[PDB]
Amino acid sequence: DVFGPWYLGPIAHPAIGIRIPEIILTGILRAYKKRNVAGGLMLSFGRETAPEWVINAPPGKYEITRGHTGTSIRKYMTMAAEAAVKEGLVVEIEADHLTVAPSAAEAVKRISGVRTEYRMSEKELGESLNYIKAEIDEAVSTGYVNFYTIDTCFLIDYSAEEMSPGELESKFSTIFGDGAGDLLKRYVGRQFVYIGERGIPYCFTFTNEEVMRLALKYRESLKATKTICDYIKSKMSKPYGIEIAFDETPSLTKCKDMIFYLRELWEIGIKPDFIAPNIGFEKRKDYMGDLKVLEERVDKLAAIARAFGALLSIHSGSGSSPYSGKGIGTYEALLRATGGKIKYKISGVYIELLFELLASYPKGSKERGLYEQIFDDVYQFLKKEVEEEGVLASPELELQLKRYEEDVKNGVREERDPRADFFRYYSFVALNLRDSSGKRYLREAIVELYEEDRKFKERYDKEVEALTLRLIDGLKFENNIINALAWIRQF
Repeated sequence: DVFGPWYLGPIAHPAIGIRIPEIILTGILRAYKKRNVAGGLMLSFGRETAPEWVINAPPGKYEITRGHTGTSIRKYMTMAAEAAVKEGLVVEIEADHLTVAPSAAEAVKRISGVRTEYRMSEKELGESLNYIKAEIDEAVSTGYVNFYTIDTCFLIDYSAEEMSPGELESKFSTIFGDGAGDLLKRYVGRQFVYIGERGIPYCFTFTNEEVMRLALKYRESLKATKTICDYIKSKMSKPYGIEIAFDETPSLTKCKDMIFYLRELWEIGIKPDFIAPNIGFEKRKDYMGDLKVLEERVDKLAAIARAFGALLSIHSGSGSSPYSGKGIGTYEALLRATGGKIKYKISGVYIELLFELLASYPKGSKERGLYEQIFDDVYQFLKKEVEEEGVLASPELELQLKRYEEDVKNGVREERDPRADFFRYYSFVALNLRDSSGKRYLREAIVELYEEDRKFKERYDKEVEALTLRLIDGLKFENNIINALAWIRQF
């Protein structure tokens, strides 16, 4: 009998963030069990979660954004694994977004519409890598981690695209030396053909200049990915897979970039199970583009990933609301483009669901009181961050704050509207705000509400399950366990 944490391989499945595992696991696992789904359970290593020593640190040691959920790597992995064992379910315990970054605040700005063009020093790279190793050590020590997503997008060198031919050629020769001709031969003068679900074969060719630019653009990303992957390999006594996070970039992923990235990974001995392109999905929003162009682009990118034994992994999966999925027609286009062979990720939407549920209670009730406390404390914390130029401060946040103030002043929006932009984007700090004795008072009060109030527990579990079911049914993950079992059987 196969149950508990298993590495599932390159097979279609949902993978779901569990920011407060105490209150979210029941409804997710109900849905997984009901639709005979093998699903992932995760938190992002650069933002949502952190090692115990970060989580348990005194107030102010670490930026609010680092492990902002209050949930350690040991905690989510252990609770998820042991919950799955108890339900007799197969799950994948995933370490999402192992992120090279100078800070969690920067990694957050990156997905909240905030331009920073920060550039990392060599010391920062070193400490970022050592933080990632420490995160990995904690995951490994649980005995339950099956899968890792690597995010080195911060290291992409966009200057390579603009270098003059003279500079390009000179830099290329210098760094690649006697390997230069070999690297060019992998690509130049070859017709690459990838056939997508539609049956359309797509042709790609490469010039020398293109390969030179791609090579310089991605060299540091590739090296760090190698270093991270080697360390994971040194520590893991069970099988695992790798996902490449390629999605937190300023523009859409280009087909040639992905062909090149996957192939260069393969040359150094790395075969990801999944790759996560930027296809124009944005956090906290339904898909805002042409569905036909979306389908065309995903059909191409999936064809390419397929030839490297990988599936697409779709990040920023949640939409404008807990009930909106990712927009009408969006799932269908993805399904046609991938034939259902797809990984799909959601996480923050469950807390947005929580807060809006609390907000829908009447003033006078303790649930609504809790909501109002959350919203007020978040608002005042962010105000203070802008005034004191704290780590989350930016003109974008300042504007959103003003816009909520004037919206209320002009009776366009109601006070404490959970749909206010600043709140949708930054409500997450609620779970890491601390009281005078160093406790995450808001995260604790949420958990107490859930654990001691049966009516609230029941209603949240029902909403959590329902949300998970909308995803599962929308993306046809029902019975996906079959292919997972077919992967596991080969070992």
